[PDB]
Amino acid sequence: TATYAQALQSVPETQVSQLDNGLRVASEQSSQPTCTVGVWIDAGSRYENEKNNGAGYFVEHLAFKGTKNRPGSALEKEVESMGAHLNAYSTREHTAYYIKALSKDLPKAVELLADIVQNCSLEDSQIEKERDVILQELQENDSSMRDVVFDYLHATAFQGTPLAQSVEGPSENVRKLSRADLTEYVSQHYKAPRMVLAAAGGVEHRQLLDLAQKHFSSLSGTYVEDAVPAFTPCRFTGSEIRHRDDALPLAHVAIAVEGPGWANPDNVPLQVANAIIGHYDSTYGGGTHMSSTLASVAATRKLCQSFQTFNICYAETGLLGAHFVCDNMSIDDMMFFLQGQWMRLCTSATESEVVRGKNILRNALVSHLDGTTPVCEDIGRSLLTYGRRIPLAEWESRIAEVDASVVREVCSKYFYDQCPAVAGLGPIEQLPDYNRIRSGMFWLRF
Amino acid sequence: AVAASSKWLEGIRKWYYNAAGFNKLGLMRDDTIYEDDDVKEAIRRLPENLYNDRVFRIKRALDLTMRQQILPKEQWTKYEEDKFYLEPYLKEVIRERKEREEWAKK
Amino acid sequence: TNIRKSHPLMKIINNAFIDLPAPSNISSWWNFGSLLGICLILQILTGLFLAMHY
Amino acid sequence: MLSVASRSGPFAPVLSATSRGVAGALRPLVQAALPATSESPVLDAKRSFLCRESLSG
Amino acid sequence: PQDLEFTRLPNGLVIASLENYAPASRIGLFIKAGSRYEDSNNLGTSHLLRLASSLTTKGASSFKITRGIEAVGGKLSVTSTRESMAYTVECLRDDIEILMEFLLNVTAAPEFRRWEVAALQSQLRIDKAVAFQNPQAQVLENLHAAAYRNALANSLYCPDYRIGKVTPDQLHYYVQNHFTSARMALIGLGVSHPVLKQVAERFLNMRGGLGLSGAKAKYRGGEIRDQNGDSLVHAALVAESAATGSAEANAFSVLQHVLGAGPHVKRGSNATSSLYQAVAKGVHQPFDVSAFNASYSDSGLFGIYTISQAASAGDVIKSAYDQVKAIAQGNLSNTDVQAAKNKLKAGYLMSVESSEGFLDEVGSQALVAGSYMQPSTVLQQIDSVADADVINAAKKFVSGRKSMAASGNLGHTPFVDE
Amino acid sequence: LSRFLGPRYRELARNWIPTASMWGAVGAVGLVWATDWRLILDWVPYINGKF
Amino acid sequence: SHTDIRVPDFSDYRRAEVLDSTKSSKESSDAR
Amino acid sequence: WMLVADLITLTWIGGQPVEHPFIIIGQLASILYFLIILVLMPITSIIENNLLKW
Ligand SMILES: CCCCCCCCCCCCCCCCC[C@@H](O)O[C@H](CO[C@H](O)CCCCCCCCCCCCCCC)COP(=O)(O)OCC[N+](C)(C)C
Repeated sequence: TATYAQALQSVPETQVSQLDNGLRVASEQSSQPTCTVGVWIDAGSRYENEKNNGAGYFVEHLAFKGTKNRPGSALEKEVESMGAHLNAYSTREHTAYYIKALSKDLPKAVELLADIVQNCSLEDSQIEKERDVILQELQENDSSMRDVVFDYLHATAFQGTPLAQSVEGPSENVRKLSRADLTEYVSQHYKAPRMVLAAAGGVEHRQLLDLAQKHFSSLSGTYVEDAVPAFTPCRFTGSEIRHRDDALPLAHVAIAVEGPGWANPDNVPLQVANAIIGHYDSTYGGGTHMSSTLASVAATRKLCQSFQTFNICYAETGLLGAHFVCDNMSIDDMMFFLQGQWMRLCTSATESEVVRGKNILRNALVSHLDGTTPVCEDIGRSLLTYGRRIPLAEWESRIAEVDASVVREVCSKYFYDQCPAVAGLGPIEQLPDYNRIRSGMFWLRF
Repeated sequence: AVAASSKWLEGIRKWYYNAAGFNKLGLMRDDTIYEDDDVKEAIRRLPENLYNDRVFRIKRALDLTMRQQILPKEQWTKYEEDKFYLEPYLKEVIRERKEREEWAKK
Repeated sequence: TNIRKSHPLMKIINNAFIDLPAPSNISSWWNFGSLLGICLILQILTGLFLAMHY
Repeated sequence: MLSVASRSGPFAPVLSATSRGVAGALRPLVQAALPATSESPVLDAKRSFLCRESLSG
Repeated sequence: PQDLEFTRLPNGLVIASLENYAPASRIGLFIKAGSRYEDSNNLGTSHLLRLASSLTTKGASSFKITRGIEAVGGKLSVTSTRESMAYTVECLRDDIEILMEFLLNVTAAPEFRRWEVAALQSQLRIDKAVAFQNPQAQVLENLHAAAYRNALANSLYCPDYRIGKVTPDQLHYYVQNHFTSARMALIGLGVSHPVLKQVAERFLNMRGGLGLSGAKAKYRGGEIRDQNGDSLVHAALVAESAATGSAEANAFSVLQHVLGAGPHVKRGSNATSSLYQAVAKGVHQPFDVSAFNASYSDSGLFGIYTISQAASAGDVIKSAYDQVKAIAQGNLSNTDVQAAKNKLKAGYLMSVESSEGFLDEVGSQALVAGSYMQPSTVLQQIDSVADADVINAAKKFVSGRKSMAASGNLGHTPFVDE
Repeated sequence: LSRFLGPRYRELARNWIPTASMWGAVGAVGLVWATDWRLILDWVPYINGKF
Repeated sequence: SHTDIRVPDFSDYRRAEVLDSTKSSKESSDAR
Repeated sequence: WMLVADLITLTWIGGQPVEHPFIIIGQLASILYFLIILVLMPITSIIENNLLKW
């Protein structure tokens, strides 16, 4: 019958084969009648210099809009025919082209990806569609709050770091770039082993490989002219960022201290902390006077509209942090408690709280891993990360690995006396000035 | 074991209730208990009519303590006329307290 | 535009004796404290002149 | 096929004691906002946007 | 890696249970109850109830419920369509045993403390105001009140004036009644089925037969136009449609999927929509034109749903209905018919595939049809649909009386007929 | 008064002991430094303010 | 909007040990 | 009120120079104080917590 061990071993593992041009292939055999083909290209926003800051977003917005093989309306009508849900996005660091689709269409789907990534046709009228749409879209993105807050957070916590600039990039840079340089972007970044083929489902692995072989074999691997990107272990500034805007109905805020990179052993216990802080939102009947302690007081005195703990991790470095919406008169108040929570994690972190956070974490994993697309993505990102699909038995051995001593140590190594990087979009006015904010990172009692 | 001795026990419960001053105040035993945070919330557990009753009765009692005249004994709360509608609410409160705290320490 | 309420100079006193609510039932016993206050003021003014010559 | 999700239209709200109070149904999206003029509602004691239930590391 | 042990009980309660190797142990206890069961006299007992899911039970303090959730790491959520409320709980396989009892204990007989109820009457305001934050939503609870006499015209949420006047007693009514043990149907998953009957019987004995379940509610032509300041009116036009589970309803499905359920190309285009191509050629871009169709067990409501500029919404809704007429002309290429059938299959495959859509699906047929089924049979009956029967459904939507709704600027958004 | 008792409280005091015990040592030695206490100054090789 | 905002230079105010854009801050938290 | 008696007793002893009979009255006065405040009254209030069945 049902037991945790079946939850452990019922999951099949991916294979990791590789092409001549270095493209690697992986796909768990999920025995799933539907399948989501995927290629998570490793190119991303942090890579480009300021000259071509938004190029990945541009290509993101014109992959299917024009391909060299067939007119884009033909490919469009094709996907409309197949009934497959095509999809694509781009993080700061993981550009992604993947097609949710039927297993029956699979060879058509993969070659269709070959039609996408390997080549694109760029009508200057189509490029004009790119430009006028995005230039009309910027203003819409300004209208959004959360993104703009995190945009300041990345724009300030890192500053001179390549990672700091906006993914879409500058309003002016976008109304400038040449078609040719875009092709240059494609030709310097969109090549293996940056690409990582994946498609968990009922797809048969060997057929997937053989199918890849007919298309992506053509794809380049050698870098042009021996030009070769190299990276930095980028510095983390602690500068605070305080945008105001009084006319906006609510203050809207995110704090973030420096975190571990997207390949760091301590990230799992840190994830537990995200549960330990326990995120909140206005809708819940789960708050009232319960939930997590900060969520509790936020629900008790109607502090927070909502707040969300988060643990972003880029390959070099992460960002431990929190994000609350807030009424003007309680701005400091949520803060007044929030930093304490970090110190609460420092000294006197009860193991009961620890197991609470671990359980919520495990639930977060299993909840993430439902469905085809999410796990195709897991295959599509874990390889870029550690490599590996990093199996859940390992993750949960690693969750059992955590102890309150280790928790207090890591929290000490990040929360206990460390310079905050804070960003706000409000109006903010109640919010304490940096030192005062900085004052809270260390208890006077300890 | 115990039998009619208990009858004597509620006997002195009755007589000492007479000995109690609030008996002469026309005040229910619920009326006299101190408003600790538990008790306040217990008052806010109350249905509106019992609220307005405890309110107005305590008010008349205070008015009589201001003009310093005692109630007529005819108007005394009788030992058997009284209700005890704070008690369930109270027991709820303490149980919630023990629950939240034993949950806390564990 | 109350000269009492609006004007800060005396507002604490409006917070104090001028218009603090107090229970309808109070014996002489609660008056005793204020008596003690007046006695204290008298101890000051008396001890003061004492020092004026002592 | 009688599930509302299989026949886009009527709402199937899923309010909860833990996860953010998700609700609503298509009423198709995405390609609406991209064409010019589409402010999207913002901040009136608003519940958190985007929502994150699929965390990893 | 299995098919479920489908159930009936002498007291009646489906307990489907798809045993799996899947870690995400879950159950989704269901109720046939919803907003439709109420009349004008007591709107919104429903929504306050769905929020009353958080309340203390006879079996546990609300403290012990909320703590009992978060500590184990498991969690709960409440789906509640008009046709069915749907309690749901999710967790680890060795941890389901306690949590399952919670929802049982949740669905047992929680006391409806008056202070707690007035306290959640606070929650009602926020939760309603944020639920309707969507411009689309502004049409939908509206639109159902536009095309219906009562039950299906009921709002999922109590109107704000009703809120304080919503009472615990009405909750006692709707719970003591419509929450029938028969109407309800548990849907286990990661747990083995036979044990699921066991603990369920702790509660399954509760509650007597049926409930009021009257007032079928029937179509009316009534226009509703709220008028707001939005630049982008979202006009929608609907004739009543056959529903549900009828082959004709399948024809409505093929019909709307000719338009498409929604875009398949994010940050792109959707040419396979027929009406959208019909309008965009005649109208400047800032709009959307898309399929819509209510499909209640009692009745359905097919119609165009049309996001639009207030400057020229009428050109959009007219060109769209013109295209619908073009299908109703008998004027139909068969290519996009089969393509639409393929869309039927695809969308159904995805909606089935995710565990949420899977379980909600399984309950959605089990609550009414009472028949657990592999999807492939559904694919067979859905590919069985006649190509001309599409022309039939088009003829019906052109035929039936047309309730219309379009909250927004209402500058140039002409009433149905006149 | 019984609330002070508890499974976390034992662990909690266990945790807080180093910080507050350190203060006592700091407070004690500092207080000796402030009153310029005698007999311990006998025991210091360096700080003998006495000849 | 959120795009065209930028952080103007502070390097002249920065400590020499963190003055460059490549180095770890955490390496310098101790000395600083 | 018995405590009132104990304290006034301490005053009247306070006028009285140290003497044996007042030594016995001395320790008796002290112990009387201790038991009157520290212990007795709360136990009484417990007893009427029973009588009032609090
Ligand atoms: C330090 C230890 C001290 C121990 C003893 C303390 C004793 C305290 C005594 C002081 C307390 C106040 C005394 C109570 C007086 C009763 C009130 C009486 O004065 O009437 C008031 C009237 O007071 C005056 O109107 C106040 C304004 C006028 C003041 C003008 C001063 C005139 C004489 C001052 C002489 C100063 C000469 C200085 C030359 C350089 C109004 O109050 P009220 O009880 O409601 O009367 C209602 C009747 N109405 C309608 C007529 C009003």
